[PDB]
Amino acid sequence: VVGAGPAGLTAAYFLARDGHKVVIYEAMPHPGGMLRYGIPQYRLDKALLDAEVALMTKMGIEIIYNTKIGDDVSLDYLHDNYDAVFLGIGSWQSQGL
Amino acid sequence: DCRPPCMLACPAQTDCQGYVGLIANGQYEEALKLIKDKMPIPASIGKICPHPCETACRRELVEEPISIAQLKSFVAEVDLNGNQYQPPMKPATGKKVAVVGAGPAGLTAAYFLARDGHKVVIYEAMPHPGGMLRYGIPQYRLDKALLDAEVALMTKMGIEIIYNTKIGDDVSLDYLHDNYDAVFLGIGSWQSQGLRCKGEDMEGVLGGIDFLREVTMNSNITLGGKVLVVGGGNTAMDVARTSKRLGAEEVTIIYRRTIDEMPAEKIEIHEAQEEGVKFQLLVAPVEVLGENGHAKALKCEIMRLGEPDASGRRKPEPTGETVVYEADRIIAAIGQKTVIGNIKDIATDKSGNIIVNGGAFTTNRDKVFAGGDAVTGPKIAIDAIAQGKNAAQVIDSYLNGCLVPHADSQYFTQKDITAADLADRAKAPRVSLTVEDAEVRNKSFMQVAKTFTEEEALRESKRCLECGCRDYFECQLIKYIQDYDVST
Amino acid sequence: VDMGFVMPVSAVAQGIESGKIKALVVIGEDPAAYPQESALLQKLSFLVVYDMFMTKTATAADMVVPLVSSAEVNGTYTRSDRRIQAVRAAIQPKTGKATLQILIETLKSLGIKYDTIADVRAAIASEVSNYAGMDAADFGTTVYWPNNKNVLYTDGFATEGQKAILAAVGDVPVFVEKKKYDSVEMNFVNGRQSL
Amino acid sequence: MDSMASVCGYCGVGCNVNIEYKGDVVFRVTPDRVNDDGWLCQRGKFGLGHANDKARLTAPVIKRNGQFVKVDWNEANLEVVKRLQAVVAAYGKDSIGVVVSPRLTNEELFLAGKLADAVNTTIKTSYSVDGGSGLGSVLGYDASTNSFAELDNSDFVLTLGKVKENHPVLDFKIRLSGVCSVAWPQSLANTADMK
Ligand SMILES: Cc1cc2nc3c(=O)[nH]c(=O)nc-3n(C[C@H](O)[C@H](O)[C@H](O)COP(=O)(O)OP(=O)(O)OC[C@H]3O[C@@H](n4cnc5c(N)ncnc54)[C@H](O)[C@@H]3O)c2cc1C
Ligand code: SF4
Ligand code: SF4
Ligand code: SF4
Repeated sequence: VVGAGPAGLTAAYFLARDGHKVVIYEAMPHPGGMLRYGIPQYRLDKALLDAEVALMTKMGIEIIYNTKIGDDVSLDYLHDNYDAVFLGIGSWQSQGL
Repeated sequence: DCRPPCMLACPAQTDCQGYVGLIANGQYEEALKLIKDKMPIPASIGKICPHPCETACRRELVEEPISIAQLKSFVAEVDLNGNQYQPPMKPATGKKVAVVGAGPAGLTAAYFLARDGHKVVIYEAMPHPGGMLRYGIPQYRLDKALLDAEVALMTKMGIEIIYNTKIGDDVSLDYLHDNYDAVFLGIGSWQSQGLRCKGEDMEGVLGGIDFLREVTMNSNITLGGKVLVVGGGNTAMDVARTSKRLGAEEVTIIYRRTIDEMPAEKIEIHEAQEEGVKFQLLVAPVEVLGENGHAKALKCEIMRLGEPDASGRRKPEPTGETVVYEADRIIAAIGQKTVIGNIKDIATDKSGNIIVNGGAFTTNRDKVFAGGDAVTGPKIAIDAIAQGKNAAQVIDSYLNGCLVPHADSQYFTQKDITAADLADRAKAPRVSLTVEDAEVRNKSFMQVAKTFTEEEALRESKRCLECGCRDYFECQLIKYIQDYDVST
Repeated sequence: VDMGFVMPVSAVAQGIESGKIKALVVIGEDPAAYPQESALLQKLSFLVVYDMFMTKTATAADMVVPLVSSAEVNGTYTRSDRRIQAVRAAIQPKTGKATLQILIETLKSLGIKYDTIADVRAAIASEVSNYAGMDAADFGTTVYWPNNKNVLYTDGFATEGQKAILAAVGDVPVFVEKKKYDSVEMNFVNGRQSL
Repeated sequence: MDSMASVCGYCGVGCNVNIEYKGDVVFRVTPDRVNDDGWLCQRGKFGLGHANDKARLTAPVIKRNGQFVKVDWNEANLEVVKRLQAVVAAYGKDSIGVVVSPRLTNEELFLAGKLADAVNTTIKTSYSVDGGSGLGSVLGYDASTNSFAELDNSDFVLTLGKVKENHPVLDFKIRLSGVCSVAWPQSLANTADMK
């Protein structure tokens, strides 16, 4: 699963709940996606999100941080070494004026 | 003699006298403990090494020298079949080293770095480890099960090997640079030189390295009746004998210099001659003739012997006579050349080898080191092992905050020893090697030579002359000579 | 039949005698008990025999690999009426490795990775057309391969155009009795005469 | 005696059997009266006695100088793979024929087919199967269109061939069913009478 946002986290959760082994590749040091780097602290406490992701990790899901697909690991690598790939990259480019 | 000539001739400086004498005392485990201070794969290396140490043995002044490599292989196999030895490790230091490539240089660097407490990860681009010892050395010379068992022993020490991962194509080198405390590049030379003639791109002409790799992976290959191998190195010999075992009715080797000037070992040449490959001599490529995209003939010129070069081999001189040779497949085995691939920001020389700072193994990029055939080009395996060990020592010193280059040591040596100085020694014949007959060798891929038995190993090892000084490990003169930088 | 072993034997004989076929792999059969087939096999270049006994074929081979009997194998048999029945091993293999293990290691050498019989059954379900469902079939009960149905062609025939192909057949002489080629069958027949 | 439930390995009726054994020796075979009708023939009853034979092979042997030499399993695997690769290299595609016996399980037959695919050949065959029964070209499937369990409710059964002599448990079932069974006459050996 590429990206640890809500879509990637939910896909990994509901795939690990079916017996498969799921690996999440995240391009940022911490998981959450725009819930972490787009929602301010005074609206969503980051400790709460970290605790929930730790609970999810306790189920047997491996999250690999600081790994950007395309720049650090090619997508052909994931295509060759895995039975499925789910791209949950999300929109991360700011529109100009 | 502070150290014997046999140890000084070895590229890795393996203490040959010490473990030969330990075999003569019946201590095989201690002999392996001596050997494993310099390499992690003693059985394979003893099986394939061209033994430069055996050339410098002073027993040559009496009779045939000591079979050092066979004793090393015997002891390594006896320990592999018995209690496997695991050398002690320092407590973990928390440093991370990534090693690119699982060849002899990469394996040796990972071994000697994990033995210092660091955590090492090996990235390998092939499904199995070994490098050119696996995909370049044929099965009938080096058993792959032995190499697999040795690598499993190494993996039991805590080294993670990741297969099917090519650096530059699948994982960028910036990833390893960011996520690790050191990187050691042991990529090696994996590109086949072409025929360097007109019509070298014709279908039906294939490289020796790719042909050998396809043989190893049990793929589907096409050879046909007549096969012409161009080259004179070890690649040509291995390709010729592998094609002889692969159902080819006749194999021809084409070279430009004399039998006496072949770069291959004389034993391998004699074995190939016994197996049935015919040698075609004093011939260089001219033109590849083919029809409809299929090559069936090779055109060549006939040379003549000339003056010796600076390397001691007679130069070929053209004669103006042309001869064409029929073939069904033509295999180019002139030599290997280093390719860097898609790895970027790494400086390379005019021949493709990685440029490193001599003695420190440092490339232009910081935190990135190199060694093995990526630096020295195509050479024998013990050179790669020595470079990997020295680079592991340099990387370990660099991780501590102070980089120290590798420098050789000074010893007292004696060069006036002649046969008249050894006229009082008794003469004892060397231990012959039991070699399977040429009937079964031509059709099968099984081993052509058997390892020494215990009686043969004792008989061979009890024949050494003990050339080194017995007081070396406690002599104080040599200690102060090394410490105070005095030339001997 | 359902795995594709439906090529006629006359093609093999012709390919042997035309020089097109150079190697043969025999698994559990004994064709060499009859003089013409033995003469055909003598013109080979490499022959492998998998058999339990050192039969007539295995004597003339270049390599013989032992097999285990039906009392030491786990697997399934397909009945005449398309019923898949489980075969359970009573005693451990007296040679050390089962036939499935031998084939698995050979395919491992050739580059195809299988671990146990569950992986093989999943591959059969995913590659053989009508055995879809063998993975969770539970062969302790009644399992039939066409959609677990006792009756075939309930919704039309399985030809190219979903129509029966009727073709004229010529004059036919008296039937010629078939021979026995499985080594166990001929062994039983010959051992009948021992008492 | 310990009992293990398996099926007979001699013909296509596939009667369920119980193998009674003690250790590594099979001692007797009994019918399975719970899951089937509980009938057997001579081959099913007295046919597992080859499992205790002392002439069975135990380790692979490779021919050198005309004599067989016992080898390890790894050496045997290497030798067969390398010799097959040599034959493929020297003679190209479709130079290897794979002859199997229909006594093997489904998984072993599937793996033999995979091996045939991997060594670049399409010649997979059997001397017993010898091209099938010819029903495939007419209806699409070379298989029985009905199961044995429907022999009870039919009102007429026409038998072609020696069903009684070759597959006698089927004859026992037909006789116990009581349906009107008529055998095709023996004096009608040519297919002009079928026309
Ligand atoms: C025909 C032949 C005959 C030989 N005969 C002898 C002999 O008689 N004696 C002897 O001692 N040696 C012999 N050798 C071996 C050779 O001389 C040396 O052993 C060689 O130096 C191997 O050491 P290496 O460090 O180059 O390792 P290599 O074998 O080059 O190992 C490199 C490894 O890195 C992998 N790799 C390559 N590129 C990448 C990448 N981009 N990313 C990740 N991994 C990568 C390769 O797949 C390989 O596994 C022979 C070799 C050949 C081909
Ligand atoms: S590795 Fe080679 S040079 Fe070194 S001791 Fe062994 S045989 Fe001699
Ligand atoms: S005689 Fe012994 S000590 Fe002297 S060079 Fe030979 S191996 Fe070394
Ligand atoms: S009829 Fe006889 S040979 Fe056929 S399956 Fe039944 S017991 Fe076995």
